[PDB]
Amino acid sequence: MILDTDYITEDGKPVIRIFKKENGEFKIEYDRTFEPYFYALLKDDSAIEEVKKITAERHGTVVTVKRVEKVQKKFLGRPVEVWKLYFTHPQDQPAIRDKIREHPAVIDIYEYDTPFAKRYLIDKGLVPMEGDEELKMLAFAIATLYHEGEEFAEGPILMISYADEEGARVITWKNVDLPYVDVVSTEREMIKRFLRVVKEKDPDVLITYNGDNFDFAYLKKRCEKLGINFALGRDGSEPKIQRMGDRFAVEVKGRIHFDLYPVIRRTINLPTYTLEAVYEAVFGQPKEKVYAEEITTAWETGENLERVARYSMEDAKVTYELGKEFLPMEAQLSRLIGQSLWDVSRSSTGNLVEWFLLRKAYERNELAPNKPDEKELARRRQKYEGGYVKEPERGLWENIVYLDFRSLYPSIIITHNVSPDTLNREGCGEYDVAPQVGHRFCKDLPGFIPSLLGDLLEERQKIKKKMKATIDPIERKLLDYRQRLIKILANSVYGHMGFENARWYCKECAESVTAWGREYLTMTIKEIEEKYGFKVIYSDTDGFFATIPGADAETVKKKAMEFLKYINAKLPGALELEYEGFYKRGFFVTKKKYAVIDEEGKITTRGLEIVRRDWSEIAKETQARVLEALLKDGDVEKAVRIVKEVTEKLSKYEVPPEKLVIHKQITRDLKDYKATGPHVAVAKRLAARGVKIRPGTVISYIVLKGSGRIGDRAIPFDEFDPTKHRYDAEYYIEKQVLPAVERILRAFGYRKEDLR
DNA sequence: GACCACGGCCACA
DNA sequence: AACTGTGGCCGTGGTC
Ligand SMILES: [Mg+2]
Ligand SMILES: [Mg+2]
Repeated sequence: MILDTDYITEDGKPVIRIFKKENGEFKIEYDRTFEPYFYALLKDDSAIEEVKKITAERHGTVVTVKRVEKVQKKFLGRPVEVWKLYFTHPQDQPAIRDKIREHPAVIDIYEYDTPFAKRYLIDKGLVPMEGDEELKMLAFAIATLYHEGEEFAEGPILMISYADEEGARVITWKNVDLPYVDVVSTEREMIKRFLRVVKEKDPDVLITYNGDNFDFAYLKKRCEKLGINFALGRDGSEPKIQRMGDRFAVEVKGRIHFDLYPVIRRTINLPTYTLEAVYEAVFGQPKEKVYAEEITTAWETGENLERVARYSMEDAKVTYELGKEFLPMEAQLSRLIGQSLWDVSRSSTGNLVEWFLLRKAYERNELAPNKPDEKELARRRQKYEGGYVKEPERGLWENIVYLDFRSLYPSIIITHNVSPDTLNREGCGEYDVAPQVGHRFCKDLPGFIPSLLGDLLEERQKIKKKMKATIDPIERKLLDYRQRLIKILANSVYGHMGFENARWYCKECAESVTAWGREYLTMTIKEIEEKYGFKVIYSDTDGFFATIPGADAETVKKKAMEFLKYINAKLPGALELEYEGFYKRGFFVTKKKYAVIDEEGKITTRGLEIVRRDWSEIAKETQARVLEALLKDGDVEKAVRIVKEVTEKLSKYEVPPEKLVIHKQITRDLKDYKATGPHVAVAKRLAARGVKIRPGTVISYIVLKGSGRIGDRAIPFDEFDPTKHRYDAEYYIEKQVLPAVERILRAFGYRKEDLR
């Protein structure tokens, strides 16, 4: 199994290293034959002898063009005559590439910014994280003595905790009577203990939580102070820091540094993303938090150090459990993209797509288009139309069905050969025209993108058959992971075509897919209403809720499957409407805001305040109890009782302040904000106090009793004292609880005045 | 000063 | 999952 690849420099020549895991042993493969290269397009092939001799400087060393080679490749379906430029070292490219482009005899250069180690995986056709081998893992966390106002890593690291299959342990340099604590003389010997432990276990994966921005940075500062060779790498190297935009990421050569924070933040939606909140949301168990003000006091006074050691032990223990949950999914995603788990776990969906396309474009001799320049990106700022959004028939409905399409946009791309290499191609025989936009796509040859989506969805169906026959839950869970990720990948390729900074950007291909989706959707809602007498209540892009007015439950499920047979014979090719599920009742408030309940009792809410993080828990809890009384029993009397009970408890200040916290995220620097809302007002006051507010910080404020602007009365929930503070019960009643529940109860004539 | 567009956030698919 | 795109909603300051 391939873990990752990089390259070292031996006598000036590049040597690819392939970190592998075979037969339960860590191996390293060396390759001294791979040569860096990028392509160039010239006005006249005679200029190759002039373009052979451009030189540039690098580290005071003149860079040369090693050799040239003529090749025929496919640039958007069309064969082109492109020249291949070879170089001695990868870093020779960024020094000479701009001078080659500025040569008058050239038109453009292609595939010049591709990293060497990633280029090796693509050209050699190697796929990481492939195989049956099991990886040995180890999570770790640290604890530091924190004082305000001091520099970063000014205080020493007090405890280092690690956890794996054998359990969790804590290394510390003060005596603590606990069975999992290993005591040490000093901090330096505490650190040196951790290196020896990591070296002995020899883990393939090191699991952290926000270790890209803190743990490795803190250990790096201390190791330089105490003169420690932090040789965590399998080759004796030290942790390497890479820049990830406004942040950093840490590498450990030979191993995989799996930071859970970027993986968890994108795979889950929570109000706060503290390690305690993530653990309780995933495993349903409370994890106790001990703040740095408690760590420092307990350490400097030497009192109650077991309570802090238990927090350190649990940190690494829950980090290991979260690691075993999110890594198999991300490992299969790495096998699909064809890149290392380190890069995949920290990359945007767009970059993952361009990695998949670049690997696929290499297998088909397809020259990759370059990233758009500044001026081209300006011409790509035109907005196109999305999917059909029907204004829902407001109110409560009974006995309904939802019928969706099986992968709407990938099916449209496959069926109609939607691709930038097929758009308006002169001289074909079979054309397909898109509605409204009128774009034509040749079909004599399968397009580049429809071939990939066709190959992907074919594999996905093959995986599902292999999945249901698999007996061991392990591969069944992994096959389920792969067949899942394939669906998201195929749908993500469509969005790539509409992205301004995409290599395979095609606005015409994008809007044509949405135009076809609107046609096929509006036709089925028209067929199901005129032929079978259904009533489409709500529709969004690729599905709709419908029923026959005043019909019986089995009669709905009967004629619904009749309509499915009729519409699937009329749908062309890969397009397919399917039966998703039946639900007894369902309330529809507005666009992208509804809630249904099946015959089993499970309620699925969409878009309502229940699923939003910027709403108080008291308002989300009340709206849920109201929906449970209606969707399950239809007892509107129980719902109006619930609301009046909550408001009275709020009016008497008897509701816990924890349920009244509002969580809003900061997205930019506080100077960029042109409108200062409540969560920005409290953040600016905080920054004046000294605390750093970073883009992405989650603010948790509470509104206090008073008058005027809300921002002038909102304090962070850190500073709320029940003996000293009283929240604005008037605000939470009339601006949170009542507005949220009244949108539903207004369907029964109940006004907010009747809800108090 | 009631009325309103509007940043700003997050959600649906 | 969500770069593509479509919407609901609120606290806030601008308006005449
Ligand atoms: Mg290129
Ligand atoms: Mg890398």
